[PDB]
Amino acid sequence: MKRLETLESILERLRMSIKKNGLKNSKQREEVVSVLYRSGTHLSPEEITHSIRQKDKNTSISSVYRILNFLEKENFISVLETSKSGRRYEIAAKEHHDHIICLHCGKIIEFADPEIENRQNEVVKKYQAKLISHDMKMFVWCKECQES
Amino acid sequence: MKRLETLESILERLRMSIKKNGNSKQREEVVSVLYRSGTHLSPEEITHSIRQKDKNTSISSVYRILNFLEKENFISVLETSKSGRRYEIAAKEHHDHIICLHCGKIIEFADPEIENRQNEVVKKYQAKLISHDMKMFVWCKECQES
Amino acid sequence: MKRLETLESILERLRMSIKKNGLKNSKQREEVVSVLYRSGTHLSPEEITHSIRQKDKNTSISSVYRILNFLEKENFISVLETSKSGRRYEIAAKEHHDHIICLHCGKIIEFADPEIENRQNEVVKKYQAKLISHDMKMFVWCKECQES
Amino acid sequence: MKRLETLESILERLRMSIKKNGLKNSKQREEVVSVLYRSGTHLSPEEITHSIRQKDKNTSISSVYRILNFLEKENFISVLETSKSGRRYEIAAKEHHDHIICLHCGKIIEFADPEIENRQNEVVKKYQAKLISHDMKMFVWCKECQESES
Ligand SMILES: [Zn+2]
Ligand SMILES: [Zn+2]
Ligand SMILES: [Zn+2]
Ligand SMILES: [Zn+2]
Ligand SMILES: [Zn+2]
Ligand SMILES: [Zn+2]
Ligand SMILES: [Zn+2]
Ligand SMILES: [Zn+2]
Ligand SMILES: [Zn+2]
Ligand SMILES: [Zn+2]
Ligand SMILES: [Zn+2]
Ligand SMILES: [Zn+2]
Repeated sequence: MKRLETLESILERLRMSIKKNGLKNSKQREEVVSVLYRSGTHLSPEEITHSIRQKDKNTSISSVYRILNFLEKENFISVLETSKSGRRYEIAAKEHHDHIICLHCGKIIEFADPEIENRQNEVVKKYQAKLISHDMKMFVWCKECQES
Repeated sequence: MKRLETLESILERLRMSIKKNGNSKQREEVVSVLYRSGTHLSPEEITHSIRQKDKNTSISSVYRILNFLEKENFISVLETSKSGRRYEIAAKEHHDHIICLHCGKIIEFADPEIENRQNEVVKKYQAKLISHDMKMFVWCKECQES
Repeated sequence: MKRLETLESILERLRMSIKKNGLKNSKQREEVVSVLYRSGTHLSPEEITHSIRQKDKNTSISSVYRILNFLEKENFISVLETSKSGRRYEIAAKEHHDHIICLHCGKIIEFADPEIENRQNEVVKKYQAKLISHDMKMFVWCKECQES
Repeated sequence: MKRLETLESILERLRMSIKKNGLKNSKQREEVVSVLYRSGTHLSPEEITHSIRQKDKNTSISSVYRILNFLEKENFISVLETSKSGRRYEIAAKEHHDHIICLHCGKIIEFADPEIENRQNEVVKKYQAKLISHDMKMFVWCKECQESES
């Protein structure tokens, strides 16, 4: 895996933010962040709650949302909207990429296409604008869901 | 002021839907407001327009309408942190959006080469492209000028 | 009072956001927004909680923290750091102002001095930078804590 | 690199503060101070760790945070916090200044404007209050980020 920051560094920043805000449940906040860091992959709140529940039965999805919102707000993690509410999360410390999203099964495929990246800048420059960031997702039926 | 469809045709279809699903007038007015508009409108502005003819209309009733219309594909939503939620008539040719991070200005575009390349890219995964959503966030020409 | 947005509009946006975040449907959460909106001061969570407990006597200050943290992330309210630990909150839909904060009593005085606002721009111009926003706090001993 | 005090003087005050607090001298803690003293910018804990690891590779960032927390609470260093730049640190032995921060590239520009400083005094005088301290940050698009690439 390629990450833009170390987990240790992320944890120290998290711990500082936690102390700063006087937040409780340091243990689970750290767990959620570590699960995403190690996965690289895009997980649903349900899959995250499932993941950390294995260690502590006290875990509720409501608590996880408070965690994911905290983590999202502090830019520790990134959120992907897959539906009207369907959402998935990944560690924020990854190289830029866009998303192919299978409507059927939910599979996420990362991509970064040089031609699209370049053309986007070209379009914007036609307006003498400066490209800061972009949000681009393609919704598909994946090859496996088509064979199904 | 182009559309893929006349307002009357859209309203025909609308009057169909409000029966299949179970204030047909106010729905039609909201659609009409958006159809006549050349911009993407917030719930607040839509409400304001409606209030001109129907004073004391609550924004909450407009939201309920917008949610139904969006659900049934009569209108589409553009949502960013900077600009909030804005709506437009669905009966327009496909386009994507540029949004200024500073002033919130929205610029519409549709680049044949980008659309083509998106199709080439998905073929690499032997997936079938159903739809996409593309937003570019920028500093616009006017915001950059001293 | 002067508000840049109606309470009903804010509440509709909140409800939209509740759904999108896939969160609970909360009266107390709308209650907190309402208290801050209607108030002409900057409130502590203790003050907000005292307001909330008029109806729900069992209300914990922890539930209030949880609400505040969500509203601030969604930009419905603004947080002012009065101390390393001290937090105060206000509705986001108010015209720009900066803060005078008494170190001894905690009194908050809003101000917007046209000269200060202009000088800030003049300063950034010296560096050929464009001013986007600013955060200015002045900590003082108010006239009443002085005389007393 | 205008400093209010020699590095050596600061490190001796540090030694005295360490003994007073019942702590143990460490070269690493002195190295954090020295890195910051030597720096012409504002450094993140990560960057400080990078520098320290040039001499001791197996240094942990948790140890640097602990050091930073002590140094800052005892006023050997100052911290600047923004969402955009996160927490960044500098040696405390510098003339008073406020901060400009670029929202795009995170660059920090220091400034000290006598007229602004005087105007703040005038303003609090309007309320018959006594100014004690202030925190002033301006967020900008800096000159370099505004440059067109076309
Ligand atoms: Zn991209
Ligand atoms: Zn699939
Ligand atoms: Zn991703
Ligand atoms: Zn497109
Ligand atoms: Zn603009
Ligand atoms: Zn549009
Ligand atoms: Zn101001
Ligand atoms: Zn006072
Ligand atoms: Zn205020
Ligand atoms: Zn100053
Ligand atoms: Zn910059
Ligand atoms: Zn500084």
